[PDB]
Amino acid sequence: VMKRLVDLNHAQNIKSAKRMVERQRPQVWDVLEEVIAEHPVLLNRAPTLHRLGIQAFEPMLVEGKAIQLHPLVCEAFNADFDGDQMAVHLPLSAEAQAEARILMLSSNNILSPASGRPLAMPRLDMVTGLYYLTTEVPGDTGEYQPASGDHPETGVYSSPAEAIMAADRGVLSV
Amino acid sequence: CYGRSMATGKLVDIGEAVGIVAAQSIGEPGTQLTMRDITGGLPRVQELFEARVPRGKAPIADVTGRVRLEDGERFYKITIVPDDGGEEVVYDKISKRQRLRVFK
Amino acid sequence: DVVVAEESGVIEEVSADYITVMHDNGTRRTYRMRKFARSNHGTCANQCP
Amino acid sequence: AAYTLQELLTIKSDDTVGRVKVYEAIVKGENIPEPGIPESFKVLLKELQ
Amino acid sequence: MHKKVQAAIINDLAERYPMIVVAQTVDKLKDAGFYWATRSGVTVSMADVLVPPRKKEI
Amino acid sequence: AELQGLLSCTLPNRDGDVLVDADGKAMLFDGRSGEPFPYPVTVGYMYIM
Amino acid sequence: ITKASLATDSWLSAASFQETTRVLTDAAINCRSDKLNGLKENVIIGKLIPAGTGINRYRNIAVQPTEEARAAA
Amino acid sequence: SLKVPHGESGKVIGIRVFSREDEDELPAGVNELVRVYVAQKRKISDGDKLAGRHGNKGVIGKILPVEDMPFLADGTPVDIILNTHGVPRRMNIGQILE
Amino acid sequence: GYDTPLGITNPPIDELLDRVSSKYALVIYAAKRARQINDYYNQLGEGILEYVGPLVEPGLQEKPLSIALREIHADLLEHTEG
Amino acid sequence: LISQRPTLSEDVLTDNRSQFVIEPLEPGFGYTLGNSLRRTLLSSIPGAAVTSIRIDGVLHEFTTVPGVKEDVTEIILNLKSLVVSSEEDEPVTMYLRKQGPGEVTAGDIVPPAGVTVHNPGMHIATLNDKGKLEVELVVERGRGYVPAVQNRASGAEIGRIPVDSIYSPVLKVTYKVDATRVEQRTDFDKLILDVETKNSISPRDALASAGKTLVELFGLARELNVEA
Amino acid sequence: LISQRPTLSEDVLTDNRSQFVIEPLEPGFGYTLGNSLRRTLLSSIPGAAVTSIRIDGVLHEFTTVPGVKEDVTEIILNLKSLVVSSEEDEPVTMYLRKQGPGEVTAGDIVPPAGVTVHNPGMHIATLNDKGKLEVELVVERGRGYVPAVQNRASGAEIGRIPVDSIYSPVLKVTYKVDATRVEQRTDFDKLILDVETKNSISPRDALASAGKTLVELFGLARELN
RNA sequence: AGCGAGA
Ligand SMILES: [Mg+2]
Ligand SMILES: [Zn+2]
Repeated sequence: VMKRLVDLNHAQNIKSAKRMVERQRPQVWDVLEEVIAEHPVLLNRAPTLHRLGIQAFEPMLVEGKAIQLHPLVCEAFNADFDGDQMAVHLPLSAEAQAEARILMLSSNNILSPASGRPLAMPRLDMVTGLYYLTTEVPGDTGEYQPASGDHPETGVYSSPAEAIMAADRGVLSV
Repeated sequence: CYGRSMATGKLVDIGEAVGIVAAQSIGEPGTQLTMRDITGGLPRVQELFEARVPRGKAPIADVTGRVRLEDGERFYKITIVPDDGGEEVVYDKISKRQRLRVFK
Repeated sequence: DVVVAEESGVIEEVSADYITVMHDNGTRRTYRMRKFARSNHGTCANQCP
Repeated sequence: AAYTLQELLTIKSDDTVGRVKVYEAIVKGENIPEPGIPESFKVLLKELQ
Repeated sequence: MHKKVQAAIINDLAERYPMIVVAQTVDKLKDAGFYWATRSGVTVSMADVLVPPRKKEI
Repeated sequence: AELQGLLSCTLPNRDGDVLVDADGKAMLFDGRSGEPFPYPVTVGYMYIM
Repeated sequence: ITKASLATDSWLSAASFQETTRVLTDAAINCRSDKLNGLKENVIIGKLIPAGTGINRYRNIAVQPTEEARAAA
Repeated sequence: SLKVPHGESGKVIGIRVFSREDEDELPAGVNELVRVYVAQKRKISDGDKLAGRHGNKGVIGKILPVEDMPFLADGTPVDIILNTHGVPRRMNIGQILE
Repeated sequence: GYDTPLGITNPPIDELLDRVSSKYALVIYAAKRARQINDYYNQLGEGILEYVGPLVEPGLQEKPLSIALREIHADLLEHTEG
Repeated sequence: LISQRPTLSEDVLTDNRSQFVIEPLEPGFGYTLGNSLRRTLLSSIPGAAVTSIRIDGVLHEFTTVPGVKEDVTEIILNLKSLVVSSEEDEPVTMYLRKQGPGEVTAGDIVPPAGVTVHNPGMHIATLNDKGKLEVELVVERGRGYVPAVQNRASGAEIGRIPVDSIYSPVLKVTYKVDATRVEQRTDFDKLILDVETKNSISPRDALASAGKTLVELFGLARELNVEA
Repeated sequence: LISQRPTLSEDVLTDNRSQFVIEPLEPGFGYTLGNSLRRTLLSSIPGAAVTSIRIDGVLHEFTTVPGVKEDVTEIILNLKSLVVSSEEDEPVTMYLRKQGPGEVTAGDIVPPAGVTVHNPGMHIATLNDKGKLEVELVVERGRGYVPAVQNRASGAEIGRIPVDSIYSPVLKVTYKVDATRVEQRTDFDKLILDVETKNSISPRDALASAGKTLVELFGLARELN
């Protein structure tokens, strides 16, 4: 950020820029957003029981003092949110940045190196939500009924969009 | 010969350190590897990879032959007449309390 | 951590810093509070009547 | 991942000559130099000697 | 969608489709899962914990 | 059993309405969407720290 | 496993492993020379591991544009 | 000079100047020992650790505006929302009873 | 389908692996290219030197390694393995 | 006075599909305005759709119409997703008819004045073996989605069977917000709407109408004390 | 077809609480409209609160005034429950002098022209024979919640003690709907919006301000036309 | 060097 804000002429020279940053002058936040972009970072959680204990993410700024982790990688770290402390490392060299961006990227490591079962799989909350969504409850509202002689089946719908629009009304249960 | 990389989902590369991956994969289920004398837990794993003679060393068949188990408390004697061969071997001190592993 | 009256009596005058209580026999006693004293672990040791 | 490991253990941690060099490269925008020998290996050498 | 079936789906998806698609699908799945778990109406209360009526006889 | 019995008699807050049923769960409105949640939700007072 | 590890041809790794005094004494008496071929050793002395991106086929790849790219210039 | 260590800030509650010049019982060698008391009023935010009395601990994922909070039929917004999935398998339904 | 990636995941890696033999090869390939272009930018002030690039119209504020990756995606580079 | 001016841009994906993007908004107004726009786009824009229909030779049996391949249900479905615009409030009637084998399409139906069909080249039904089909549509205009109204009269129209009515033009609106400029702007929110609508009206004009109706709707609240 | 827009009829229950019936509304719309209003009333209602005070014999908020029974921190907490309404954007100052025994309540403040205190009986502090509490407060217009500015933010010197401020009078907003949902589909929604404010402004004014705020953004949406 | 504590 010093380099960028000297390049941007927000500070005359390096030491003036260092003073600029040490007091967190207001102008040094926008440049910060500029620099952090497209710079991978490794997140370790001790102990690193296995290879997936350290993964590279693309960092993003957040307000307050807390590394906002992605839930789906929680299992990979075995890191559960009640006071775990996750260390952050910053690759520098071009080789290191390539390595972090390519080999270590969290989205590039889904399957376990041990048994290959997916490790970014939904679990706990997400799995319950999906189980509730995709399960079938006979006798629910808006069910299908093939009765004839008085009216049509009244269970079919033209398109899924129609189905959602009906569910918005208190007619069709999901 | 190694086979497919389990993580990448395709064949292995020509620089992968499969040794470290192997070892870490063996060790990772530690702790969650619980137990319920011959060991059967993490100590048992350690023994297997340590080549340590197990506590409950059950005798094993050596040469095909009719068996002439004799009755010795903590010291079962076990004779086996070799089908072709030399001389039947008796095992002076074998534990009686064990239970003979089933055969054909 | 809590101030307890040693002997009975009627509160003569109480302020944020101290409590002076008149005992049943002539004598009066003043408990001085401890205001915003630092505790051993950096917490506050405030007392208020 | 080998280069990042070498980077970590050499110029992020120990190498007393590379360290100022990587700082200079970052400040001025040049390519990160080649890592040297970590300064702990030499203390080991001297102690074994 | 038992967790088992989800695992099978993701395994097949990763085997067939390129990894990036797997990441995008997994992320969409997480989003939908959280939303519908919120709507799922799973809460714990003493009344929801039903003791078995035959306990004393056993 | 005493908890159930007490939870049954939970005299109304300000007007005539008992926000929590016998089970101990109430109907909660979603702040974001606005629609009420489809099922009642356990609600109460917890002492946390 | 322990014996197999301690029977390697690299005293700097065996010493890093366990029972330092004995292994160094033995290697010293034998005038043993470590060729620095494993991974622990390359870590210790801080040069590039011979694995993954460090082996001698990837470590020294030659990269250049194409003659068509030079023509684009 | 004594400077505020990195990551600290607040009000200067008290300063004590125990000096050899004032004939204070300073340890041999120091001529003037000064202690400055800095106090800060810490408010709740993401990362802080809360917990009830039944082992139901947790850090604060988020602090929503009061408007987008589940609010009862009477319009009283809830203050906290714990996760159901933690109750059964942690086997501490005392909280629920509480 | 892979609706367009947004950040560090652009271009998709699985597409890139077609251009090379192994992931490690891609890592080294991109890293050396990025080093080359970074030096090109550094030495642009002084007289022109052997280093060249970029071959793709860079983003205004875009790091050398992502430029290199964008080059790699379009088969604008060649390499020889040791 | 607001320190930041919201700006509404739009990315166009297909002929009728688009990503509307309004940034920045006082925190948190993304939801405040987004849930409203979604619901209004879905359930405020007037339109017309087939309300009931009858088929000659179809009196009590609703399984299969004779002389056609597609059974009753399928033709019900295809009529249901028949985009039409109307001007007269009262329920007009339309007559489709085709004799002989072939492929009956929407473009074959003859509409009276005041009602138009926006997809003549849509496949409706199939005829074979010199078969003949006649269909009468009772169609009016309305808003939202009205489920199949059970006929109040018992014997007044035995042939006229009710069908669910998709009056609204906008098909699917889905919204999400993001959290731009956490630091410089103190985390202002931006709304991304995704709008999918039939070819009856373009997504942009549909939003213009939605915004207009919301204006007029909250004009009720503003009317009380305008000088607020 | 509805062909009938809604209307908003008010009824008043008490001085600071009221209800508003909006009818007729399109089916399944009242919840959205009520939630929108509620969220407006809960976020963006321009208010006014004490933004910084100053006691004569105090330098910071972590001390005690002699004679006063409450710490300065307890006094700031008591003031923070104050409700006031101002008429000018510029910061205004209002004084509070009390001496001798007695209860210092909100009725003892001398508000200058425009600004007023609506809850005179609020207990600020209590005194004794030796206590002398003189405090000048600063009231400023704004919206929402803002953390206390710092002493280094402005030129105020030492004596200034910034305080957190809550610029909003809306105490409680809820809504309920009773949709007809008849089998003949002549449906409509009646929305009952109950609004309670802290006596600073009648609910009528709060609802009007919310309507103004909303129609601004939706008029932007219309201006897309 | 010694204490206590979090995961
Ligand atoms: Mg934990
Ligand atoms: Zn082989």
